[PDB]
Amino acid sequence: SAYATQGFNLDDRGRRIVVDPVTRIEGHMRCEVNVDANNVIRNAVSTGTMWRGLEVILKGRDPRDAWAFVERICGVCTGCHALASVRAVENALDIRIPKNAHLIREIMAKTLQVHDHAVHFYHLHALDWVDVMSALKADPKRTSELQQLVSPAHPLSSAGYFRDIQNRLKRFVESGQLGPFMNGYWGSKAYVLPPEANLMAVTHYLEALDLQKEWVKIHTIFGGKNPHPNYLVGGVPCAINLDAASAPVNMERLSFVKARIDEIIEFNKNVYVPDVLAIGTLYKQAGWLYGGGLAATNVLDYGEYPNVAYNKSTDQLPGGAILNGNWDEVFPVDPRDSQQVQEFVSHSWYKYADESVGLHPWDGVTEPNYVLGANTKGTRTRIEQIDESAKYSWIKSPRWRGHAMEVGPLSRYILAYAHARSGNKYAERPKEQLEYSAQMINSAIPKALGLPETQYTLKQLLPSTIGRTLARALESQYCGEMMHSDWHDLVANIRAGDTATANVDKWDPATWPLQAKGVGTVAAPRGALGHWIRIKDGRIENYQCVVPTTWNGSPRDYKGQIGAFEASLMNTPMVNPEQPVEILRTLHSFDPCLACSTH
Amino acid sequence: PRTPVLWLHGLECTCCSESFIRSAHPLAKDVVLSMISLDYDDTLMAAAGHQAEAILEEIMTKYKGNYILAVEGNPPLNQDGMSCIIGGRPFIEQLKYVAKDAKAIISWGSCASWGGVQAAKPNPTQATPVHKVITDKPIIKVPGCPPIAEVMTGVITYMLTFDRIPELDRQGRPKMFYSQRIHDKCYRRPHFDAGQFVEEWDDESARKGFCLYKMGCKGPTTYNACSTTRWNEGTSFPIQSGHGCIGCSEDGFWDKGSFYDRLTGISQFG
Ligand code: NFU
Ligand code: SF4
Ligand code: F3S
Ligand SMILES: [Cl-]
Ligand SMILES: [Cl-]
Ligand SMILES: [Cl-]
Ligand SMILES: [Mg+2]
Repeated sequence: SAYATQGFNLDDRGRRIVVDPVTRIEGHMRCEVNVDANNVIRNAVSTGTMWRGLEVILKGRDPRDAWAFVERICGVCTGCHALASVRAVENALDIRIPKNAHLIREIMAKTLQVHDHAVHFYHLHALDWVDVMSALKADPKRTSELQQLVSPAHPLSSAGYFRDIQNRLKRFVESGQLGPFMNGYWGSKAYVLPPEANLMAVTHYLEALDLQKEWVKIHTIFGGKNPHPNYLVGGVPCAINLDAASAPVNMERLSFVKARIDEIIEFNKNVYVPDVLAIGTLYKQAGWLYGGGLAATNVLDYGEYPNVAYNKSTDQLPGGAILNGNWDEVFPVDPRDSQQVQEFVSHSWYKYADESVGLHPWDGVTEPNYVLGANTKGTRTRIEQIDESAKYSWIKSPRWRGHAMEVGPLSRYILAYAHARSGNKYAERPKEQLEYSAQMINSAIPKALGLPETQYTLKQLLPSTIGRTLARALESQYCGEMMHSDWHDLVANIRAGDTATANVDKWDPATWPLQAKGVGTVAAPRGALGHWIRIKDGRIENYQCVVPTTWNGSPRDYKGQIGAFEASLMNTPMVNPEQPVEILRTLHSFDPCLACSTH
Repeated sequence: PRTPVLWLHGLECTCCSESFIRSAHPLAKDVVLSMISLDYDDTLMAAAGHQAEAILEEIMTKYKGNYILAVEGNPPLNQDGMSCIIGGRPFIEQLKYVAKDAKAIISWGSCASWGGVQAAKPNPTQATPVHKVITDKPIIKVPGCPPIAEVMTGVITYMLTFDRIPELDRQGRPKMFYSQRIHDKCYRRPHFDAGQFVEEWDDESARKGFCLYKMGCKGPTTYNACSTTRWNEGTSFPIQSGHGCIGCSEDGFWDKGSFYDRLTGISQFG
């Protein structure tokens, strides 16, 4: 029925709306909401609709093989699970990897961040902000003028170029076979962009689709292939030789990588960040500041990208936890502490001995229990309306010291901003990006477009669907900049005479302690990722993953506290409750990865 | 008219959809806009919920027996099929519905083809490959985790140009892409033939690109185009970047022992 939690007044008496499948995500999700007399969402229900059981499958296998299994949790955030796995095994066995392996892993991680973020925004998210049919009405000359205002440095800006792109779209649509645009919500009043902005965005959608395949060639060089590049416990397999054409890594290969990094930097600076700033400005002007959810109070990240390896104080995206919207106090987060990260299954399709408690992942349990509540409409194999008072999702409910947290690029940027305000110098660049962005959104872009200047603070702008989308773009840019530096450090280290790529001292399990436990954490594209392993007599005894979309998409916990997705949808008006435009726009701002969330 | 493709997703990691968009020849953009009509695909489609599901019925009616069903991932038989739920119903019911009127069925990747990672022991969801569920339709398997991008678009291109499934081997794989073992043309073969092997990671042999057989390379028993076509516009492949093949295009590769355990009987592969 109705109850209050975390400042939200949940009420399920209104009209029930079902969105199944939620499309333009990775994997499978069902979303249900209730709307009031004025089409405002007053209840939201997040249902993960898939499970594979990787945690169960890993039992008894060799820890050195684990990375390849868990990599297949997700082909979108491809490699982040492999990284978490090798880190967890290295932690369990006290293995320190050499400098070149560290830098190569960081470059692969930051390449994934950029590819994942840019593809998400253009190919999954943009159609929630952009009306492709409106782009057909655009004047190519005014689109060229907009492009030159939005991003002066982007060379692809002529009226003729935009006309050609428009004409291809026109012919595609006029064929009667609309493909990915079929049955879309085009013409909804939820869309506010002018035709020229729509054409600009669709043009960049097509540019990004062609360019994204180039960026991943960095993974291919270091890891053999993309998706699913290879990793290694103890280092990297891509051995180095300069003097050499039959080594995985030589100077020509490194020069190739640098050429790709430079292309990435240009795309982020000239295409991606400016588009998000421009679209964000126009939706801000429309007053669409919904979707803040838990970002306004509680955010978490483990912290990542130490500029000195194994020295967490040097994290370039410094982490921790913020509670109650107090940005003056960042709490330290310890993934080894049994009282911090815990998972509940009270409203999930699993079972524990006692479901009134949350388990730390070293003590985690994954036993499936697909059962539906008494208030379900439909049957076990034909659900009409899911019963959120009972078990309603394949996603577990992770909490931090019992608190529900939002994770992701937005969480990392709020944390970075908080750290920077307390004197942390490693967070200077994200702070600079945020201040630059607020000035662009409030003053510069409005002035260029003849719109009124606004005075929103970062504390006001960031906790919103617009802010969540912005943070992703800024993070992409920051990651591109960081791996540019990593490349220089890698080459410098190799030229100084250190060619080491793997520590094999503890490769053989005859060298291992007879039991051990370890944890590996990663700032994955969607937020805080952790793998927790227990090893016994050379084998995996327990392996538990808590993944970013597990946090964000989580169902309610034992106390009935809602997770980030459900909180973000609350109190959002819908133009038409039968067209899920606003639901998709906000859910997509989290970049939901459902295969990840359930594993 | 461009041939409709209804691209379904079961239990999956989405690696096959991702690999598909890496294609350089042809570009995925050109495939979507000019070659096929990608009418259903949960990863890219504008419509959601009821609007998305309504597309299936429309296309199946208007193009009966003249659309391609592409399947990424697979259906689970445990949990009453509800370890993969679409539109409140088991995925298997969607798969069977769309398969009935398809001209051809493509099983993308190792999941759809053979079971994939979720089917590795003890297979908690009883994940089952497409050809064990759909037993009365022509199916082409395009295995690999994921398959090479140009192999995926190569299969589509052939099917669209000729309105035919290409010649298949006994396991249902296209001979034009899966006739060779990795080991047949692997550029490290001269080292294998001379008994020159990597024995520990980053040893002197590894820096010289010696054969990876003794580090567990499953290239000698794995059929794919990786050693010739290679990955991401011919940039590299697992072995060129220094890791042995783990056998990812082969049936049950997840349960063939540790990836780092060498194959026995080395003289078989000489
Ligand atoms: N980013 C990301 Fe994955 Ni497909 C999620 N959620 C995870 O680690
Ligand atoms: S065993 Fe592997 S690395 Fe060696 S020649 Fe064969 S395929 Fe190549
Ligand atoms: S692991 Fe797979 S990608 Fe090719 S080299 Fe082996 S078949
Ligand atoms: Cl986005
Ligand atoms: Cl039930
Ligand atoms: Cl398999
Ligand atoms: Mg888990």
